[PDB]
Amino acid sequence: MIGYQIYVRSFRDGNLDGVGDFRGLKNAVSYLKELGIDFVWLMPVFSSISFHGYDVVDFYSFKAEYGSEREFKEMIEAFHDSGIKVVLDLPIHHTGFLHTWFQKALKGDPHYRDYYVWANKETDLDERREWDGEKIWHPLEDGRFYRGLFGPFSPDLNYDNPQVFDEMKRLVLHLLDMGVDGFRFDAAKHMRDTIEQNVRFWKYFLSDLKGIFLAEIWAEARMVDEHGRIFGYMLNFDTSHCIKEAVWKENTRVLIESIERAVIAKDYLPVNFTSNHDMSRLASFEGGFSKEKIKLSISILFTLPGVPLVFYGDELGMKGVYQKPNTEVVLDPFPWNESMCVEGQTFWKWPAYNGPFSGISVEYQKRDPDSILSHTLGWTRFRKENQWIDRAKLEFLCKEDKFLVYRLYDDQHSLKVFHNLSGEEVVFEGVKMKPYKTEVV
Amino acid sequence: MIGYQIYVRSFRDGNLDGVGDFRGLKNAVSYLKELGIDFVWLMPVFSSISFHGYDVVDFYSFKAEYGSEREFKEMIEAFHDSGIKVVLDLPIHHTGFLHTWFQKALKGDPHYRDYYVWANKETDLDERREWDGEKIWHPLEDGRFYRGLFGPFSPDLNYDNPQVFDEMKRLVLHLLDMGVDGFRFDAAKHMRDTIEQNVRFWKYFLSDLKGIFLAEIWAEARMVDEHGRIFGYMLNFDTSHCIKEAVWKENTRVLIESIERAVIAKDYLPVNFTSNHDMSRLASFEGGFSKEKIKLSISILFTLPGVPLVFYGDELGMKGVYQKPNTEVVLDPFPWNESMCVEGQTFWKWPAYNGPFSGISVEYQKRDPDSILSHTLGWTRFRKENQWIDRAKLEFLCKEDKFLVYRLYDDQHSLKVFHNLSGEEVVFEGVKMKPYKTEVV
Ligand SMILES: [Ca+2]
Ligand SMILES: [Ca+2]
Repeated sequence: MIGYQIYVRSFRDGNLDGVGDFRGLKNAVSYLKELGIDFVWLMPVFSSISFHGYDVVDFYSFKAEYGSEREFKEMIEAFHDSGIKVVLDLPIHHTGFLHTWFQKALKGDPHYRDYYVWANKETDLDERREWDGEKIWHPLEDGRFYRGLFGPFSPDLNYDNPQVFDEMKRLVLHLLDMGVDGFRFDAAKHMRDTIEQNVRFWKYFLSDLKGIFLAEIWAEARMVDEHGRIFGYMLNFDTSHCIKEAVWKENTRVLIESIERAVIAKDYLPVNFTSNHDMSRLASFEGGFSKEKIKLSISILFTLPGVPLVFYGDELGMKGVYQKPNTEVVLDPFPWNESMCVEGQTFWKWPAYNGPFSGISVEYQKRDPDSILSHTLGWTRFRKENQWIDRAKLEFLCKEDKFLVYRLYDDQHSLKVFHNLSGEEVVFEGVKMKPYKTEVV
Repeated sequence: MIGYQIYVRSFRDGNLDGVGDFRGLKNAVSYLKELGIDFVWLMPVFSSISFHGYDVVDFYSFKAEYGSEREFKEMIEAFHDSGIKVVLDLPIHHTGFLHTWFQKALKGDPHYRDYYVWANKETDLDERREWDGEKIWHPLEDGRFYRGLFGPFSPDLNYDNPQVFDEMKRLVLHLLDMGVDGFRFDAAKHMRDTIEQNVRFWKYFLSDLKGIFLAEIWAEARMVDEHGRIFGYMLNFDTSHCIKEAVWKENTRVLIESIERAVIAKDYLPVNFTSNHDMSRLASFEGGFSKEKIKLSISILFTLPGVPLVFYGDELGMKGVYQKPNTEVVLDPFPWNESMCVEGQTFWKWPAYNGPFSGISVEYQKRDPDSILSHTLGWTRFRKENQWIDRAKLEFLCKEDKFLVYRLYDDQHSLKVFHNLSGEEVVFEGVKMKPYKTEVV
């Protein structure tokens, strides 16, 4: 299984407005199929007034700029025709400020009032998030306070209430019923107030369902495992980050620890990624880094157990240094040709880091065998031809500062992988480990 | 008659996706009527892949993100129901690279090759455009060169060809058939190679049609009046700049000579505007300026003969320093409320110069009789009650370096206007105008 995360507005336009949509996506299947993609993770495709859409105003309708429900269902059908699955990003931890549910709660509707979380006489009005450390309780003029982790505009949904659970499970069956193959549950860790209640919530929620369920759950261990049994796929921020740091620090230490910590003997498939929308792009890691280092990052990613995932554009080495609040700097328009002018090209804004004639268009890289695209296509074809690696066991054979060597195997296979994070050959078991290269035997 | 220019994507969202569309536009009729607007000028609503849409790929189809023809017509009808006219930006001067006609030309299609302008053995390949002073001739791999006033991707159509004339003459009818009240032709001065020919063109093209035809013809008040008798409206780029220049220096020299040059004694209506998509916002004029000066410019705009036009958001003091190639910097989302979170609100990217809670939203300024909006509303109410002014005569009653006094009048109406451009109080006939203030009598 190989995954590909897409920001729909910046990928492929299918109606000629320069704005990515459902029809364009439909037409990029040849490309996805060539890059060896099994499934696609689609960032929020529902009604939301933000360019990213993580604050949904109605899960029962899609972002008009992307197309109609009828156009959406036709796209699902075309992907399945070519053997690709569609996984939607489902932000049900909270809603948007403008969702009809929250609006009725504000106007006092008792039914909906309990759909959200309000401050009690014994509520710590000063409680803050982990990261941001910014507040989580928000005031209304009439003296009330509602809880909103991700901000005062993204009010928290109350899962202690059976009504809400029901409302949302009805939505998942509906989309499943529609052909959707699975979901990326955004903020899966904060569904309940305590972690023990959280594991049970997900147990009941996903209980009778089948599909690809992805989640971000940071408890670093033992809970990640508790959750992982239930989801089956867990976003690996640990190793995803570590692969890049080691390559950058040219030192196996972190990568080795991370593998033994987050990759080995799991009762679920960990999902390792080049990068995502909440951070800088693989090519812009630590002040960005060289073509040969980007490449090596991908080599390691595709020679490790679990499911490899590429953020759209990373296969081209697209640039992007994460920044707030204008987080669209990492969501630049995906370039099909150098002039960035061809049927299907998107240009909804001027690019932040990847402008035209930069030698990074798909068209352009397809031709230079030395390109990151040409390289990625190599490892992705390899991986496609070796599905067993997803759940293969890892055996270390060489843990040196400058280089690493391990063995993948299961009952009917075994492959030896060689990673050289430094610049100058070195021989292992008769094999020549070139500078900044990966070798399999 | 008051005009208003809108960048649809940034004005109002009527389908809850945060993108301006034809439906939102229909829902903004209450505001426009309340702001005193007569006709709206809509930036390009045709298919094109650019966020601005000046390089069209099909004039017979609308920008998908804006909506369907079903919804475009619903908007035309609604505006008309409130007595507001709809004028559409019509870039028929050229087409985009991706337009069907050009693709066929590129293939040497007999018929379509002559739809465009191809270089000669007797053509100056290094020829340049006045303004920025750049090449109008663009190369092709196979030795060919086509002419493109606005670049390699905005190929020039050839109006020497009767077919191109007919082709476009029909589009015009097609649009007028839909209830469209007029067009704004860009680069209207470059329709034919010689200005004696251009005039001939427009005379014939517009000859048998009726409607509001806006144009920019920089023959610097010379040939300018010949085209003015034909369109009936002339974008007075001249005085529009001099108002701002003057306010900025607090010296009435440029405004008086400008008024004498463009507004006085013309056989057509000069349209005086706050700004447009091609320059910095009024409020960001030359380092930009204070609430006081922004208010004066407006005051001066609404007290001159001709037709006053506001670029969407200028009635609020929206900031925007023009620059390339990301010309979207002056197209910031129109702020309906401080949080920029209210149904109808657009938020397709993070504001470049007008982020949330900056005290310039319609909602915030509406309850403040000292705001720019309240000021503008006052001038639109006045201008609404004094039609006669558009075609009125103005004679100077006083000219000083720091202030200015003139009289607007016609056979049955007379009004004295006193403007003060300096930071200190000034007097004229037992009447002192406080700094930056205006008073009519
Ligand atoms: Ca589109
Ligand atoms: Ca919209």
